[PDB]
Amino acid sequence: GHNQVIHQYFDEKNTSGVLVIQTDKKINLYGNALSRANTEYVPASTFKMLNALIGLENQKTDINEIFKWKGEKRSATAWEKDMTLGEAMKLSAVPVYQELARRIGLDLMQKEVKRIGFGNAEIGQQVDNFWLVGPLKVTPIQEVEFVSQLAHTQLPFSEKVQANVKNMLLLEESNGYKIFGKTGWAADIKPQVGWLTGWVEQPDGKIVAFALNMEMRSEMPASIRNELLMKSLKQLNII
Ligand SMILES: *C(=O)[C@H]([C@@H](C)O)[C@H]1C[C@@H](SCC/N=C/N)C(C(=O)O)=N1
Repeated sequence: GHNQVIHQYFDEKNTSGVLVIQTDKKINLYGNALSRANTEYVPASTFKMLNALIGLENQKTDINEIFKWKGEKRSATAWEKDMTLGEAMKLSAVPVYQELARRIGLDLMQKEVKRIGFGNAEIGQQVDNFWLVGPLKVTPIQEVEFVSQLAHTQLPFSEKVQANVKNMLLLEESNGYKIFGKTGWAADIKPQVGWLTGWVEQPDGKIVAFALNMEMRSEMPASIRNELLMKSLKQLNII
């Protein structure tokens, strides 16, 4: 696991990005734009995690509620179905989480966000878009620390709420490993920012968190972040 082979994976996708890795409060940067690790970006679909936690803890919803699709045209055609808060996490279904956000309410949402101390902790005034176009911005280091506390069940929420949000985030379960995470893509700011923040539950239960953050372009496949990460964690010998 050399910090150079990982520069070339990023050199080669013609992007600019950083991979933050945390292993029990020790943090390392990999990639080819390590200055991104201290830069504030909008969270995007990654804030869904803190939204779910805030919504469940405050009983504005539950893991069994079905969100009804009331007919309107949506940005992706898989989002056009009734679905649970968990299935909306998998699909990054923004309408579901905007409905949750409006139940929470601006006052409650600002209070929770400030208490947790997520990013700049600014949510401004539109309770249903602040993670997508600001004013909320967070750095990739701050992200990997949040997602680290969530894997270790050390966030300021009930034990059962964190477990619930954790179970919404499984991505690949091969070789006795488990990779949890949540993708993101702010395709509406210049330049576009792509996220991938999660952790690896190694077979012995040791927990290694990651926040991949890269500038995006409209032609890249969704699975470019998956591809970059899965092959980076292979290099550092985490899988
Ligand atoms: C979440 O962050 C995305 C956004 C609508 O909030 C949703 C949708 C895709 S992004 C597709 C747009 N650009 C594609 N070239 C997505 C994701 O997988 O990141 N989540």
